[PDB]
Amino acid sequence: GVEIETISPGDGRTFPKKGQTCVVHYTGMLQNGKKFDSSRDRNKPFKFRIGKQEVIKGFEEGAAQMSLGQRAKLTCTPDVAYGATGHPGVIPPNATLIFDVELLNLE
Amino acid sequence: CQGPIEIKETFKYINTVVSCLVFVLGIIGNSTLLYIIYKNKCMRNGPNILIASLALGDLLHIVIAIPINVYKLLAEDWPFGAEMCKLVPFIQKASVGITVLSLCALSIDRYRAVAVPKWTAVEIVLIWVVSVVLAVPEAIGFDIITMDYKGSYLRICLLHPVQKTAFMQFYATAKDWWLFSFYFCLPLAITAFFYTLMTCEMLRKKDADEIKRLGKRFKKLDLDNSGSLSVEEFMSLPELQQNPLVQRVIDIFDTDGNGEVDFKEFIEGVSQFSVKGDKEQKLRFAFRIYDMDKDGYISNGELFQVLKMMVGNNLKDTQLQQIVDKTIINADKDGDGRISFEEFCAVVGGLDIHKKMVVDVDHLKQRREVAKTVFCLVLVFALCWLPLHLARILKLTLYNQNDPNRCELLSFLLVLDYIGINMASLNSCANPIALYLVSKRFKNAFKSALCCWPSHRLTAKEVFDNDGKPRVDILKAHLMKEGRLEETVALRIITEGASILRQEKNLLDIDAPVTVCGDIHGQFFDLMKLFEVGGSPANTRYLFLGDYVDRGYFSIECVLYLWALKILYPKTLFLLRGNHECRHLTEYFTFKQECKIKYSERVYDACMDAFDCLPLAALMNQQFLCVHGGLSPEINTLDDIRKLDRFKEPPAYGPMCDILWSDPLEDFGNEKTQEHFTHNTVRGCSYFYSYPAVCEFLQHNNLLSILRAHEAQDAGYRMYRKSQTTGFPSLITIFSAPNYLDVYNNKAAVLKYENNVMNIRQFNCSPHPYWLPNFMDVFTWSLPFVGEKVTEMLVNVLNL
Ligand SMILES: C=CC[C@@H]1/C=C(\C)C[C@H](C)C[C@H](OC)[C@H]2O[C@@](O)(C(=O)C(=O)N3CCCC[C@H]3C(=O)O[C@H](/C(C)=C/[C@@H]3CC[C@@H](O)[C@H](OC)C3)[C@H](C)[C@@H](O)CC1=O)[C@H](C)C[C@@H]2OC
Ligand SMILES: [Ca+2]
Ligand SMILES: [Ca+2]
Ligand SMILES: [Ca+2]
Ligand SMILES: [Ca+2]
Ligand SMILES: [Fe+3]
Ligand SMILES: [Zn+2]
Repeated sequence: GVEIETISPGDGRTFPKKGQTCVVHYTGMLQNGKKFDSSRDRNKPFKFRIGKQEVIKGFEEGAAQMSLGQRAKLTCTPDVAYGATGHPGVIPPNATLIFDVELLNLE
Repeated sequence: CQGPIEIKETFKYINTVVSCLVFVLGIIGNSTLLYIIYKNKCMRNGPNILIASLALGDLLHIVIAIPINVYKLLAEDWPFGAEMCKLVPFIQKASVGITVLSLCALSIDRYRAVAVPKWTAVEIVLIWVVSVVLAVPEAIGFDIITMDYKGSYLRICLLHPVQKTAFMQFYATAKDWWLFSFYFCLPLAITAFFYTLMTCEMLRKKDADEIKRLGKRFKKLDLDNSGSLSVEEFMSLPELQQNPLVQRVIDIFDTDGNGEVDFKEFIEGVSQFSVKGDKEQKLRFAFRIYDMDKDGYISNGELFQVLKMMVGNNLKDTQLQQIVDKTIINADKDGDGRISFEEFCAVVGGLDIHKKMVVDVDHLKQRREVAKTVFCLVLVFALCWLPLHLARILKLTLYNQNDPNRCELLSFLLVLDYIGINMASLNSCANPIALYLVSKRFKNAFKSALCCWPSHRLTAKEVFDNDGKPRVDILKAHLMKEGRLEETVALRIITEGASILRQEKNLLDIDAPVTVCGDIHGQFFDLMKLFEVGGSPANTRYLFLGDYVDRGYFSIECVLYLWALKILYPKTLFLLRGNHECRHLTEYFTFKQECKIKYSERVYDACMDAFDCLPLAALMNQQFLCVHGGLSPEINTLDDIRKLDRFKEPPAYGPMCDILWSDPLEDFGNEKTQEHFTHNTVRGCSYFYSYPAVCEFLQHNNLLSILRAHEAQDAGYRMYRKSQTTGFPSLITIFSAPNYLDVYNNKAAVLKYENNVMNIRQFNCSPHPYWLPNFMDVFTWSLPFVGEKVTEMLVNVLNL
């Protein structure tokens, strides 16, 4: 259950590939519009690698469908999110998440 | 004879001194034992609550029986009534009822595992009631009869030589046989029978095939066949070269610190991750991840270095440090600047992380330490009550008065009988002593509780001077450095300030000059940045248009500082109400979660009492109407607001909600229709108010313009269309939150009004400390990642 809505277009030619590192800014908010985390609060990007399950399967699938420079709104249903367990202290159980993510660079 | 005369006098002072040593040690040893159980949340357990039942049962015997038992010896008389006489043996024979039965329950409980929970509560109550029912016979028979010594009338408690019923007559004759049977034979048989069966069950299938299974892998992982696993050989698995915690876990496995892991060390570590592993030990492995030097305590610099590995470059060195000091300070219940395992429990007790540290193995082999105490407590009981029962048996079998040298035999017996009583009393003050010396877990807790008996919360004497006026410089500096206040003083600021708000009218009268400020939304470090722009609050009048909380992480500092500033300057600082000062929104947003983490739930309630007293609007120099939101369809004149009842949570509809939620239209000043009010789709309630609505309201009340807030602006202000009647901008929005939500990157503004001159002063964002989402600490933040990583390593090491 991954839904991608385009906010600002990118170059449309460059895509993340397996084995390399994605550098993104992300803004994670619940389905009700409440924000809980964002890298822009820290003024540094978030680095993760494709294919090594460093992030939840919902976030990884959306990032692979984004182009370099593209910024899009992602929907993370609980099946491709923390699910029934949630995350202690942040995410209520069975919560759907919305991520606003901008791809800056790929290595 | 002649023997008993000197023996009784010899033990008259010996018995009373021992009872004093029992009293002093018993009252402090047993009470501290209870204080440990409830303070430490890991110590609750199920086998550790029956031990607390032993201490409570013995404490009652110590505080009642022992003192009056001493006064029997010294006075040789009963200065008390008959009711007390039936209370002395009833409790003394009841306390040993709890002691005997608890040791039986403790023995059954430990064999249960090898073969406060809901089923624990029935055990405690059933033990106590059953014990008391069997102490009734003592209470029935004791009374003051049949002594008269040389004309002196003395009161002495004893068992009745003649009983009301024959059942008590049987009890009186075989009293020692009943004491020896139910209180000595019954526990020692049950405790030993289950321990003998426990040893046999543990011995069988202990090694089993599992140790053979892990041995197959251990040789395989040992490439050089040196009999021990090196760090380089652990790096040989491709799946572990990307795990950041492999170097830490190898440190736990390497017990002796020689840098390499042998077979015995390998087997011990895997046992800790079994499906049958208990809660208290899996939390200890997670504890040992952070504890680098294995000194039992997590330090400030060691917690940072561990986190720096897992975080990576996702955070700065300053930001990761800042949350570490806050985590240490909030979790340090001892003020020693470092975290112990008991404090580590209080943070992560309910996180259920232990349910993730699971692999497919068995044979925890940890039943040694916990069961040593149970067998030691039974050991202490057996060696204290053995001499007393042995004296009575000696009387029954070997004593005969017909023997010529009868006096010599009674001489040895009466010396031992007095000793047997003294040792029997020692068991009431011995159980805490044995626990402190046997079990490491109780030993560490006892050391902290007794021997050991910025993070500094400001005290009431410091924030207030002798006149009751808070000192802003002290409060500002402490709050700016992440400091907090005492729980009482936090309530004092909120309550004292709220009273000043309670006396002030719904519609304020504010005279020029004055500074108008918009939303703050918990941006405390942006709030001080506001004050130099507008001027010092002492000599500059400020008007805040609402929104003091939510959307930030320093909401409580904004509340405390403004309410503190309200008390010091009631007539030059004016606070108005925004839509976030209600129970509806703070439940939805983070203000409530902030109050729980930062001060308490009780401070949050105090805020809502003050948030109800906040004024709704102000009249600025008789030309400007100042309000958080905008106009209302149900308000046409200013006196309408004066009639409202503001001391309540705002309703979902009505004039008050329309004041605190209404927004101007997107095409304000260029509306396609002439409708005055339309439904507000953005907010979900209240109304949109258009340009015709504003101009009519201004003219009808002889007003010039309207100052509002509650809408984010890139420049911090927005000058709308100028009114045709006056040539002045009809509506002004002031937004004084720079870099709102840290994602907008906007500017903030404050409005200066003086000499009929309109001035806008802007300022940008300021650096502020970093809080994790929902104000959590790094232990809650990281343990879901620690528990996942160590499980990823262990499954890759074993299962392959
Ligand atoms: C210090 C050590 C911890 C280490 C922390 C960091 C490197 C800092 C990094 C910015 C995380 C943020 O810390 C401020 C914070 O980001 C959130 O707020 C968030 O917006 C979020 O959902 N993100 C972050 C962006 C990528 C998607 C997702 C995520 O993949 O997060 C991952 C995640 C939670 C995986 C879980 C782990 C538990 C498993 O059970 C579950 O398996 C299903 C999967 C994060 C990146 C982990 O890989 C790495 C860590 O946890 C989480 C709501 C909670 C998380 O803090 C934990
Ligand atoms: Ca080797
Ligand atoms: Ca070793
Ligand atoms: Ca240490
Ligand atoms: Ca401490
Ligand atoms: Fe606001
Ligand atoms: Zn508002």
